[PDB]
Amino acid sequence: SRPRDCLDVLLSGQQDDGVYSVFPTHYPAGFQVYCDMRTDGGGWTVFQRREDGSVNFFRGWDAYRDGFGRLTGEHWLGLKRIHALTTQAAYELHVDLEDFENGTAYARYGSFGVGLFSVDPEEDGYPLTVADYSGTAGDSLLKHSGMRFTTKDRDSDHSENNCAAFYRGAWWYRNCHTSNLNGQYLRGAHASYADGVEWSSWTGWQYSLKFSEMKIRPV
Amino acid sequence: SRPRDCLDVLLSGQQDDGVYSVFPTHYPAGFQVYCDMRTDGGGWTVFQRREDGSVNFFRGWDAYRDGFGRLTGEHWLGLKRIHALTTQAAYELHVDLEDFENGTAYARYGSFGVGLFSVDPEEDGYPLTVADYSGTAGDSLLKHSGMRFTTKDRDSDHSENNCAAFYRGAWWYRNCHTSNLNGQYLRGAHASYADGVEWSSWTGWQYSLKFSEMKIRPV
Amino acid sequence: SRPRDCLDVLLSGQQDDGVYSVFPTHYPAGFQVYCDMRTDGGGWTVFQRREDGSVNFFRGWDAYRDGFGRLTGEHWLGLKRIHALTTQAAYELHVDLEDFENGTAYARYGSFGVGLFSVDPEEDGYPLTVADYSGTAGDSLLKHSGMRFTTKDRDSDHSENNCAAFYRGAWWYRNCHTSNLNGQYLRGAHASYADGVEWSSWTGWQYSLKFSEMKIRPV
Amino acid sequence: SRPRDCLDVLLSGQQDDGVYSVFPTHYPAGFQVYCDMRTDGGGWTVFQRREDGSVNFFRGWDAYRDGFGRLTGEHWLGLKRIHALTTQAAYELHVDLEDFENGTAYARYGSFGVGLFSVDPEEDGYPLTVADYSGTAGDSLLKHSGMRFTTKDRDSDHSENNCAAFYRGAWWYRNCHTSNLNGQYLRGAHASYADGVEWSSWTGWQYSLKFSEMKIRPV
Ligand SMILES: *[C@@H]1O[C@H](CO[C@@H]2O[C@@H](C)[C@@H](O)[C@@H](O)[C@@H]2O)[C@@H](O[C@@H]2O[C@H](CO)[C@@H](O)[C@H](O)[C@H]2NC(C)=O)[C@H](O[C@@H]2O[C@@H](C)[C@@H](O)[C@@H](O)[C@@H]2O)[C@H]1NC(C)=O
Ligand SMILES: *[C@@H]1O[C@H](CO[C@@H]2O[C@@H](C)[C@@H](O)[C@@H](O)[C@@H]2O)[C@@H](O[C@@H]2O[C@H](CO)[C@@H](O)[C@H](O)[C@H]2NC(C)=O)[C@H](O[C@@H]2O[C@@H](C)[C@@H](O)[C@@H](O)[C@@H]2O)[C@H]1NC(C)=O
Ligand SMILES: *[C@@H]1O[C@H](CO[C@@H]2O[C@@H](C)[C@@H](O)[C@@H](O)[C@@H]2O)[C@@H](O[C@@H]2O[C@H](CO)[C@@H](O)[C@H](O)[C@H]2NC(C)=O)[C@H](O[C@@H]2O[C@@H](C)[C@@H](O)[C@@H](O)[C@@H]2O)[C@H]1NC(C)=O
Ligand SMILES: *[C@@H]1O[C@H](CO[C@@H]2O[C@@H](C)[C@@H](O)[C@@H](O)[C@@H]2O)[C@@H](O[C@@H]2O[C@H](CO)[C@@H](O)[C@H](O)[C@H]2NC(C)=O)[C@H](O[C@@H]2O[C@@H](C)[C@@H](O)[C@@H](O)[C@@H]2O)[C@H]1NC(C)=O
Ligand SMILES: CC(=O)N[C@@H]1[C@@H](O)[C@H](O)[C@@H](CO)O[C@H]1O
Ligand SMILES: CC(=O)N[C@@H]1[C@@H](O)[C@H](O)[C@@H](CO)O[C@H]1O
Ligand SMILES: CC(=O)N[C@@H]1[C@@H](O)[C@H](O)[C@@H](CO)O[C@H]1O
Ligand SMILES: CC(=O)N[C@@H]1[C@@H](O)[C@H](O)[C@@H](CO)O[C@H]1O
Ligand SMILES: [Ca+2]
Ligand SMILES: [Ca+2]
Ligand SMILES: [Ca+2]
Ligand SMILES: [Ca+2]
Repeated sequence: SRPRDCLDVLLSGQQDDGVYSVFPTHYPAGFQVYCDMRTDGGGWTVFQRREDGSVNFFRGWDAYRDGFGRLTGEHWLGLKRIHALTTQAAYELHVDLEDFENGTAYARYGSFGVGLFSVDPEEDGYPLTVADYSGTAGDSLLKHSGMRFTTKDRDSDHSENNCAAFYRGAWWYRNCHTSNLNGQYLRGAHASYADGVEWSSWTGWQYSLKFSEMKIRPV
Repeated sequence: SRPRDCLDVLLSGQQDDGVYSVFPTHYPAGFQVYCDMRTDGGGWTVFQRREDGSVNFFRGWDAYRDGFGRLTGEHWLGLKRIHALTTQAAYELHVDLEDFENGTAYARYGSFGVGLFSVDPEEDGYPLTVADYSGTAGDSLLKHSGMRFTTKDRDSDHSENNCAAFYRGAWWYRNCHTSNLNGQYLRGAHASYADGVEWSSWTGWQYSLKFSEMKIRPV
Repeated sequence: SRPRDCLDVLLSGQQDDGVYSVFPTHYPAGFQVYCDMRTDGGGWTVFQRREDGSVNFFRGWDAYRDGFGRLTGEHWLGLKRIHALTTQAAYELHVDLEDFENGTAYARYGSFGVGLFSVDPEEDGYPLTVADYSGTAGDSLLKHSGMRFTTKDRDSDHSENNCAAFYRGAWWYRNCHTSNLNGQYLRGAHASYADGVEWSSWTGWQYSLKFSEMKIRPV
Repeated sequence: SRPRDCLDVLLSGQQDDGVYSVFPTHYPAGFQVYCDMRTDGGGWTVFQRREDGSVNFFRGWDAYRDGFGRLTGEHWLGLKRIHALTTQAAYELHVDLEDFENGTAYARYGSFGVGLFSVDPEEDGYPLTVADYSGTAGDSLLKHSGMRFTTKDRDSDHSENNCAAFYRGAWWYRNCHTSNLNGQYLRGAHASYADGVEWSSWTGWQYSLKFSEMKIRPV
């Protein structure tokens, strides 16, 4: 009837990958999401995908809050939706990654949320909660724990510069990053420093990944 | 109780043409619509009517998003409402047309939607999905499939010009149109090129129709 | 549980005059209103009161849309709330009036609504539907039927002037009025022409009433 | 299922202090609050906490309306949420206070609300209802009864000055205050007059408290 996330959709008997309506506790109008019903038994709610560089990710605060792109392709679900999902239960984060040779790796975090205790999560800058790494890609996110979300037009980072302008993305930047999955789609090895779709622990600072998917499931 | 569209209203036992409350999945406050309970067994939700040129259709982005006119007369329901309806199920589109001699034709499309997989359908420009033509008016819409919605103040078309300014309407313009049902109410044959209530496949580029109704029903 | 108006509140077993929560069809968050449980058997939803000139009624479009004052005193409920109430069923309007000698009269209208078929009732200017007068005050509203709502900062009247600026109120002005219950609280007989709390059919153009209440009940 | 406040959460069988979802009558999307399940049997909804001066409370109208800080630390829940809570039932207010020596006192008010009968509580300035004092801190709030909320950028006080600018806080200021719990975190005794976290009846005009919590429970 009113699944709160893709795990409710899966447990209701929908086994196919695709677009479904979900209805978080504090977002009762609901919205549509892409559900991954295959990974480790399925029930993952996607909030980010890169796969071909068809969508501009170098967007400002309003676009990162509200979301952009298409559920069937490259997209960012919107921090207001990711907040609505991650505050309603205890969620884990799965990150799938692919290089241009179709090599793959993943990073799993047993704890993930954005603006979890923020009265105004937008004003508070949708700060990241992340813990408990396992996987094959290595950890490129724990160093971002506690950081606010920074865009080219809204600086809340630990740099004297704007990390988002500098590394051409949008992220929970410190000074500045170990990961940059909202970076420019630079298509593999690049001379420029750390300004592509980067996961430093797997492919370092000068390799823009082919594919990323960031997705959540209740623990 | 809470019909999601005019077909739910009809199947609940309301057989009369008129104004009813509907409550789409992701628009739970609901809104009122004109229901056509006669055409091909009935249950059509109207989202556009022209009949007398009493309402200005040469409106900007905000008016096309939010809707204008009156449900009992000339109106545009609003792309935010048409998105809310067409994302909740698989809908067909019916287009009724009339000339100034009370001649009539129709176009049916077995698939229709706006911003179907858009995370932010407004920013994405409420792009048209349309397929599977049958009817008597000929096809004047399939060539618009995949196009974003363009207004005089928001250009997302495939022209070096603004198609909306140029053809004095608001539509899923390419370069520029085969149909222009939101065009100026020019009252039949006109010298100006393709800037009236046009359905090119039926009455060509220099004839502004008397009546149009665009309406949807689940398949 | 969820009364849609003061008549639902009365029929649920609440007999006392006062402030209650109501939940109109298309305003499901609900809001509070003053219920008149005495007049002609009770169940009237108040949307306007004048009684002492403590509240400024010479307000702009946003205040008339959103409402102002206090439910227990002088107030205007807001055209967005009056629209939400009058579109959910067929309502009658009761107008109670008092002069400074505690003389009283009433006007009843068997049909009343604002923006009844408007797709965007705000843009359409919350046009008045009113019919079927009876009472003791005489008819000072039927001549306003079909008129849009005009404020000092939003002119939709049939005057070359702004009727709202000119008669220091906010109303469904034609050219200009027979009634002006949102006029200045001028306290009885005044030299200035028709710019007080006027009901012309009862006390003419140069008498600002002590008390007005405008209230609705389903028929 | 849908507790309206922390007392519903407690009576549903949740005995632990912490963050819970509540769903007020006229705010059905709901929001999260910190519940005090210990004080005088428990079931208190927190709307204000000071404890360490980590959060700036010298904020404007929008921040006081919308809320700021974190539920687990220093925060202000937002006047739009406090209105939604205090209009749904008859609430009492509990104020806990601590000095820098870990000395403690409390003030209890048997009646508390903000914008209780306001049609537009924001425009009306979220005016305070408070009555019926008991406790150990003395009364520093009854003199504020009937006052609108004043911020540095929105003056509704009884001073020729802006009390909020002058006493570096945000409060239901008269001319100007006996309490200032949204004042600067000045850390105990200060030379400056009445511009810290003040409760004048307990620690006078020149002592900024260590800890304050303002919280409500239905009577
Ligand atoms: C890399 O993988 C791409 C995705 O292919 C799918 O996933 C693979 C892991 C595997 O399961 C495969 O069977 C799947 O089809 C490939 O693109 C796909 O290629 C197939 C033809 O084999 C084509 O029909 C699909 O449409 C296409 N998918 C997409 C999203 O483009 C890549 O294949 C290369 O590029 C293709 C466009 C095609 O030209 C093919 O001949 C190429 O090998 C895989 N390789 C690389 C280096 O990108
Ligand atoms: C064209 O059709 C208009 C709509 O008429 C209705 O639909 C028709 C298909 C048919 O079913 C008819 O019986 C319906 O009444 C006509 O306008 C209507 O005319 C009738 C009188 O016959 C009148 O009472 C209606 O109010 C009127 N409706 C509207 C919406 O105006 C046209 O009739 C012409 O114009 C009329 C205003 C009237 O003056 C009549 O004598 C005219 O023939 C039809 N013809 C044309 C060329 O427009
Ligand atoms: C006009 O009526 C006012 C309202 O009084 C109530 O309604 C009447 C129709 C009647 O049912 C009466 O019993 C009600 O009390 C009067 O004001 C009220 O006066 C009473 C004292 O009789 C007082 O206790 C109320 O608080 C007061 N109400 C309000 C809203 O002010 C008027 O009375 C005059 O003004 C009063 C303030 C008081 O001073 C009294 O002596 C005056 O006669 C009525 N007369 C006029 C000319 O205004
Ligand atoms: C004042 O009280 C602070 C809060 O302590 C808790 O509440 C007390 C009423 C009591 O129930 C106590 O058992 C609780 O722990 C103290 O801070 C706490 O101190 C403890 C060590 O005793 C420490 O483990 C806690 O993390 C700490 N809490 C917080 C919120 O900081 C104050 O203790 C002083 O400051 C501490 C940081 C620590 O250094 C301690 O040695 C100090 O005595 C209490 N005293 C004062 C003057 O502030
Ligand atoms: C992309 C980025 O922030 N890179 C590095 C950071 O990882 C490194 O630890 C630091 C050394 O001081 O220099 C930063 O520029
Ligand atoms: C209204 C409109 O866009 N008309 C035509 C289009 O249908 C035609 O195919 C093209 C030829 O290049 O010229 C455009 O102006
Ligand atoms: C307040 C107002 O509009 N008054 C009158 C109107 O009632 C009258 O019929 C008309 C005569 O032309 O003159 C208007 O000014
Ligand atoms: C902080 C504040 O408003 N303090 C005092 C007030 O309590 C006092 O009664 C008044 C004397 O006139 O002077 C004000 O400044
Ligand atoms: Ca910076
Ligand atoms: Ca163009
Ligand atoms: Ca005018
Ligand atoms: Ca002042």
